[PDB]
This record gives sequence, structure tokens and C-alpha cells, in this order.
Amino acid sequence: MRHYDCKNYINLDCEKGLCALTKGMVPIDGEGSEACPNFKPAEKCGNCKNFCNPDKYGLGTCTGLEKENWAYATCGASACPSYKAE
Amino acid sequence: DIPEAKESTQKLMDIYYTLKVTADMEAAYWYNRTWWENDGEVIEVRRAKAVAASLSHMTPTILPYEKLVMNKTKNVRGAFPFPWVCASFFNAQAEALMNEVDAPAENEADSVSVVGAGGGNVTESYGNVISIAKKFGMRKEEIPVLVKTSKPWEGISVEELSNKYSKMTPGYDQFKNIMESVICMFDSFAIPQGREVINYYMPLQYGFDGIIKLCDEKIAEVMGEAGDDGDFGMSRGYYYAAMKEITKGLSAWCENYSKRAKYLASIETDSEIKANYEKIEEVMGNIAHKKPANFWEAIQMTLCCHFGVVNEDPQSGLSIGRLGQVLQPFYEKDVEDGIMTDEEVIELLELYRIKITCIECFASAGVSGGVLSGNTFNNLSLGGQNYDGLSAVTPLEYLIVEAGMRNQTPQPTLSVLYDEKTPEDFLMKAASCTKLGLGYPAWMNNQTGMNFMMRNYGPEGMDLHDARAWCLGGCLESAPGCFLPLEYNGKVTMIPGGASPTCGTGVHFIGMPKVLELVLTNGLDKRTGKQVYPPHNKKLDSYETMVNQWKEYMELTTDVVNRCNNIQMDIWRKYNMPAVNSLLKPDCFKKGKHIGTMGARYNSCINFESCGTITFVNSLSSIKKNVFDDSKFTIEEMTDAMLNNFGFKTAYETEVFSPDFRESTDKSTKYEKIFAACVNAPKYGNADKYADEIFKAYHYYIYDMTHKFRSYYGKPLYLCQISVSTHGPQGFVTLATADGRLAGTTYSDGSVSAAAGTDKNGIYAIFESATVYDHSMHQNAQMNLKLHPTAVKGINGTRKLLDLVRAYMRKGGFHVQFNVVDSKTLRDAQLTPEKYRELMVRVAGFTQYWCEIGKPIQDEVIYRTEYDK
Ligand SMILES: O=C(O)Cc1ccc(O)cc1
Ligand code: SF4
Ligand code: SF4
Repeated sequence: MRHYDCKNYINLDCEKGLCALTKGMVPIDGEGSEACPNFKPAEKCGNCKNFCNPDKYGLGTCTGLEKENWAYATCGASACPSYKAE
Repeated sequence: DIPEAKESTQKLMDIYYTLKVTADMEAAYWYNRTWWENDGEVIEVRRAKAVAASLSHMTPTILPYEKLVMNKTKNVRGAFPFPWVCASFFNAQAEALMNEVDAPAENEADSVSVVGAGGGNVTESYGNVISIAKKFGMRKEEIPVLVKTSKPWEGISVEELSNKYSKMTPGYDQFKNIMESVICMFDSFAIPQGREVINYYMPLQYGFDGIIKLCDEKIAEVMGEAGDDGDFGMSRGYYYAAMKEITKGLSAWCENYSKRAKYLASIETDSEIKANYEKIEEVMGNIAHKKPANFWEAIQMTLCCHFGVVNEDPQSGLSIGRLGQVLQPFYEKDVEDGIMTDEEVIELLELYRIKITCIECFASAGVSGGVLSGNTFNNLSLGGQNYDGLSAVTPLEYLIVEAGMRNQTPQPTLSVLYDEKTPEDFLMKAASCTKLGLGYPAWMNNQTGMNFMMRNYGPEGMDLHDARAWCLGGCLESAPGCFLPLEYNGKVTMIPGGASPTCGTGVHFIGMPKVLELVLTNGLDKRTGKQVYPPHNKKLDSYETMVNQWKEYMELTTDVVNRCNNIQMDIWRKYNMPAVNSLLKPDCFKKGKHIGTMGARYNSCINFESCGTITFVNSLSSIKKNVFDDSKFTIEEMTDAMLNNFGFKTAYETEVFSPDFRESTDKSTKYEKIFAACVNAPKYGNADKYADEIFKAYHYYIYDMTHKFRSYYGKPLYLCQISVSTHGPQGFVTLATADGRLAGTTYSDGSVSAAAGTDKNGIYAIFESATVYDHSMHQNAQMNLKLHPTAVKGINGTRKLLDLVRAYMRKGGFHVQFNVVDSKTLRDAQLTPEKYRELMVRVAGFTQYWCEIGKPIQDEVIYRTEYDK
């Protein structure tokens, strides 16, 4: 994983964010982006029990509700009322 | 001297300057999902639910060092797309990317607009970041989400559905030509809320649990009952049902921040940073449900409302309004009970400028670069008169100015409602901030504003009391307000707050110089080879004939654009009505009507926007002087000279967008005589009666013209006359004008500023010219002045600057704003923008970092007349 997939990551912009623990700026892509041992998975549809079937772009199926809908893996799930860690 | 910014403020700005303007998809994804999942629901509730979901399902972001929290999105300079309102400026781009073919060319308005490439702007894709609309970085992995979120809106966004109906107006073709020539800068659907003033009353007074109970009570009372009102009676019930839904939304959203603050505290090893997280969890936990009970909570609650509303539509100019009066009760109680010191209040006000400075407006480049230069116009107004007609200046407003001095940022711009009743010490304090050259406070005439308010809104009952509650929607769009009784701390305070919908919507910026151009070129746009207007085929045999043909084209333009923009806003208020703003804005809640159904108290807000007023008046001056009175040149001579750019190279080749530099190609001697005659004709802004009489006549005509049209709310239009950045783009598509202004170069800034380099009789002559008519006939009148810093040295210099403002205010002048800067510095910053990351100048209604302003406006600002004393 990357900082970007961590719960401790603080979003800033489309290229970088902060590590909550170090308070230092960390990249999303590239050199320096990989997860550190203190990693704790950030809640996302990609890691929800209700999330399934994604296509090459991460677009798949939410079954959170009886009526299925589409959802995207990098969608933040920390404020989804139906989110369930897989 | 000015005290250093607080430590928190400093650390957060260090972070701020590195941030990239970022579009992401969370809000959009959730809005769209909830929307369709509720397909068939009564529209008000379906809308409310979807907005609610779009807020309360986002990732909340909290930064270390923050006391005040929340942001439009998970990103800091964040925004997101609204494909249900409009999508055309990005969906072809987006689909070109999935298909891996070339992105199509922008539309004309977009293409003639520049987003400043520096600062936070993402004007070009790089690495895994796609530049959306020449400004917003979106992560490549989201492009597919953008496409899939936007697809169900084909044919039915406000944009596309209103386009279908506009095509049935007789003037559709005319309208389309006007948009394609950029004679009309943009479509009302672009930003259907804003240029208005938010009203914080309801949650500050009730808290969300209070509000939810009020909706329960109203539902019990009226659901299923029409009273005697067969139009809207029955709709009351669905309005209260919808409000309960959006209020539940705002509550959940706050809770999400509370929970995230709680998480961050749990891992915070640094106890000091941990303290803040803990205060935040409590503050957000509290404003999720209770009436705020201290200043931090109360100010935090106004942020929840403000972010609430700017997330329900794409918009600019949602004015904060008179925050210093709205929050005075919460401030004074904290200071009294010793819960807060002033310096702690100043830290919060300092941090607050940051939060407001990071508000972005996701929209097409034409709007974001062409009009806004990226600024989102959250204008905080100060002073004026309170409910009882006495000075409204509060002690909290002094701290707002102080915060503005210590933490110098583009927003919120501060606006003094200058009133003779205002204490001298607050005026001087305000002046000492302006003299700094941040460009704020700007100065606006409280009396003239109230005068416009009584005149324009007279038919809807406007009285002296609501008139006093007015202030500036967006930059200068004088906007209705009223006072409401806030009970707090064992007393009642009438706090002010806005009371209309958008007052910067209707017929958008019409490039008047370009319309004059087309009179002279018989309807044919020579820049493009397109016949825009039906040829009039009239011999331009007199000044009166040319001006009458101008009027005829301005009236056609106004007619067709108005009818199409009514349909735009009407589709929007019917299928896309405000949820959060319908909860907040009086008298929605009391009437049981949302904004769309005229729940706001004042609905005569829709208007017509001119642009290029001085360029235009100065061209008429020149033509009348040179062609018709002195007969030194023929109208054919003038027209050829303009089409040929007086022999000079065009800004399309040189990329200099002011008089500052003309590459004097040899065809110039060919036109040197007529060019000099044009530069030399009487010029507005010199107390010259020849020019000033044309200017005056323009005012009486334009007032008369605009009030013949009717908005979708059934009210007469009136004139808004500002420029914002629009003189960039509309300048660009205009060939050389008869005042000697060259092709492609900016129009004159504002609307009562002198054209650059043509004021030669000193600032006071500008004042005399500007005030040859009564400014309250219209919404506003925009004047920029630039002072060299030496011009305002010393406390004496602060006083001299205030006396300058008083002089213009007392003549009736509506507004003046200042740059205090050395234009050579700006010239230098242009050459090497990497070296001035924090440099700001005042443009028109806004302050922006230099590095994010495009070359045309930069040039324009460089060339403005610099006053040494
Ligand atoms: O938001 C603002 O105040 C700037 C602006 C003003 C008028 C307009 O029509 C568009 C943007
Ligand atoms: S992976 Fe580790 S704690 Fe998580 S953001 Fe902090 S350095 Fe990356
Ligand atoms: S239930 Fe929520 S978090 Fe889980 S996949 Fe669906 S929308 Fe995502």
C-alpha cells in the first residue's frame, strides 16, 4: 500500500497529502509513496464487504442496499453508513 | 507595526502555498447516486436528500494545527463537478481521454480566457493528474468516475435541457451567435447561486436539532393542507420535509468531522496538536445538534452553512456578509466570561481567512479564468447602520480588520459600508489596512446602497429596516438583507443576513465595445468572419444614427439572452432548487416556499451586466469628435483604422494586453494622424463635459433599457456594472476601438475607473466625472485607483487615504478600491513569478496572488495609472 491507502493520511491535493503521524508531506505516486509499518487501512469502497465486481478502472458494484448500484474503489468510505470492513 | 500571524496560521499557510487546486468526485458521485436512487420522489425532497448525501458521505479532512475545520471536499483547495447543472466544458474532454484520442478544442469563451499558470492552478496535465478546464487537477483514476457520473445527465442537465427550450425561442440563432462571439461572456446556468449574501440566522438561533423539531412541527401542522392557496399551499409540506432532510444532512456532516477529529486525537503523540483535535471533536460534535454556545462554535457553524451552500451548486460570490455583527453576541460573551481573550479571537479570525481563501469554484475556464481569476468572492462586509439606524460597527469588526492585517490572504475581501455615522477610529483602522496594498478593505457607499435598495425593491415592500441590512453580494452586487432576532446570552440582537436569491444572474457581461464594433462593421464580426447580427445596412450618416443602431443591437442582444437565461435559471429552480440555502434564506422557512418558488423576501434580484463601459463611452467620444462634429475623418476612415489596428501589431501576436507596449509596424504612420486624434479626443474621467455628457446619457438610457425586460421571477431587470476579470476576454475578442485602445487588449477595468493612461487631471477629476449621475439608479459602480506606496506614508498617509475615500463617498460615489503598489514591482513579478509566490494585487472586486492571474489582467493591472500624491 501507499500513504494514500492509509487511515493516517491527511488529504491535501491531487499530488500529495500529510502523514498524520510524522506531519510531513507525502506523495501519492512514485518514489516515497509506499506504506510504512505503522500503516492502518483507510476505509474505502475498494475495501468494503459490500463492494464487488470492479472493472479495470476500479468501478464496480455496491450491494450495501437491496437495490445494487455502482461505486468506485478509491471512494472514501469512512462516512458511508453501510460500510463494512471486508 | 503589524503583529506576526499566529503559529498555527503560519504553519497552515506554509502548507497552503504548496497546494494544488484539485477536482475530485466524492460529492458528485454521492449526489448522483442518491438522486437516481430516489427517482420518483417529490422534487424538493429528492433534491434535499441528494445534496444531504453529497455532503454527509464525503471524506472529512482535518489538518494538524487547525482550530477551525471543514473544506468543500476531502482536498484543501477542493471542488467537484456538477454534471446535472453543466458538463459540456469537461465531458468531451473526459471521453476523449477514455478513448485515448485527442481532446477536442475548447469553445470560444473558454479559449479566449486565461487561467494563471502559477500558484495552485493545474493548467496542464502532468504525471497522474489531468488538468480539467485548464485549472483543476483531477487524479487520472477518477476520470472514469467522472465519465460514469456524468453520463446519466445527457440531454437533461440544466445546460442541455434549457438548451432544448432555448432552441424554441425565436431568437435562438441570434443568441447562439452572441455567445460564440463572446459578446455575452457566459450562461447563467454556470453559477446559478452566488453574488448574494448568505444568512446564518437559523442554525445560529436554533441549532440543527432545533431546526429538525421546527420541521416536525410544521409538517404536523400543514402536510396535506393547502389553506386557501391552491398554487403553493400543498407544497409547504414537501418544503418542510425537504428541510428536515437537508438539516439531517448538515448534522451528519458535522458528526463526520467530529469522528475524524476523535480519530486524529487518538493517534496524536504531540499533546499540543492533540488538544486542538479534542476541541474540534467537541466543537463539531456540538454544532451537529445544539445551538452554538461560544464563539468558536458559532463561527464554526457559519462555516458549516457557508460550505454547505457552496457545495450545493457551482457558484462564486456567496458573500459571508456582516460576520462581525452576526457574531458580536457570541464574541462578547466569550470575552466577558473570560472564555476567550481577544488574541485567541484574532487567531480564529486569522485561521478563518485561510478557510475562506481555499474556497474554489469548479466551472468552465471562461468563468474561472475569464471572469473570476480563480477568486470566489466570499465578501465580508463591515459597519453601515444597524436595525435601529445607528452605527453598526462592533468591537468584533476591529478584530476582523486586525486578522486581515496579520494574516494577509486574498479572502475574505473586506468591505466597509462607509457611513457618516461610523466611528473615526474604525474608519482609520480600516484605512490603515487598505493602505497596505492588499486591496482590502474596499469602500462602498452605505447610503447609496440603501438608496438602490429602496428604489429597486420598493415594489416588494423594502423598508428602511431591511435596507439597512443590505451589503455586497459577491464583489459589488448590492444584495437585499434583513435583520432577525437572535436570542443569546439573555438578550436579543437583530443580526443581519441576506434576504434575496442571486443578484448577479440574468443577462451576463455584454461587451459593449464589441457591440459598437459590430454597428460599424454592419453586424459582421471581423475577428472571426461570422455574421453575428442581422446587417442593419444603414449609412452611418450621423452620431445619432450610429448610437441608435448601437441601442438597437443592445436591445436585441438583451432580449434574446434574457429569454434564454430565464429558461436556464427556471429549469434550475424547478429541477434543481436550493436545499441548504432554502433552509437558511428568509422568508423560505416562514412561508414554506424554497428559493425557487420565491420563498426569499426579495426576488427582484435578476439583472443585466455591462462590460467595457469606459472603453465604450471613450470610443463614442472619439467618433463624435473626429467623425461627426469636427468631420476631420470619415466613418469609413475610422472603421478601417480600427480594423487595421491603427497599423500596430495585435495582441494576438505580441501578447501584450495593454497600451503598455505596441510593436509599431510600418503601417502605423499610415494611421498615425487618426490614431493620435483618437487618443486625443475627450476622455471620460477628466471632468471633461464632452466625454462626461455621453457617459451621463449612457446611464439614463441603460437604466431605461434594462427595466423593460423581465426576469423569470417576473421582475424588471436593472444594471449591474462591474468588470471582475471579464475585460480580459471581452477585450480579447474586440478589435481596436475608436478611443485608441488596441486589438485584443483589455477593456477598461471596472465601470467608473478612467481608461488606463487617460486620466490626466488628477483623481478628483475622476470623482467629478463618475458622479455626473446618481449612483443609486443602478446596483453599483466600480472604481479602481492605484497609489504609489510613497503616496500614503505615515499615519498622515492613512488619514489622507481616508479623506480621499470620504471625498468620493460624499459626492455620492458608490465604491472605490485601491492598489498601493509600485507598478515596476508588478512588471518584475511578471518576468519571474517564481520569485513572488505571496505577492497579491487588487484586480476588480477581488485580491489574488499574482502568480495565479493571467497575463492579460496582469498587464492590465500593471498599466493602471499610478498616483504619486
Ligand atoms: O462572484 C463574484 O462576485 C464574481 C462574479 C460577479 C458577477 C458574475 O456574473 C460572475 C462572477
Ligand atoms: S503509511 Fe505511515 S502512518 Fe500512513 S500516512 Fe503516515 S508514513 Fe504513510
Ligand atoms: S456500502 Fe458504502 S462503503 Fe460499502 S461499497 Fe457501498 S457505498 Fe462503498
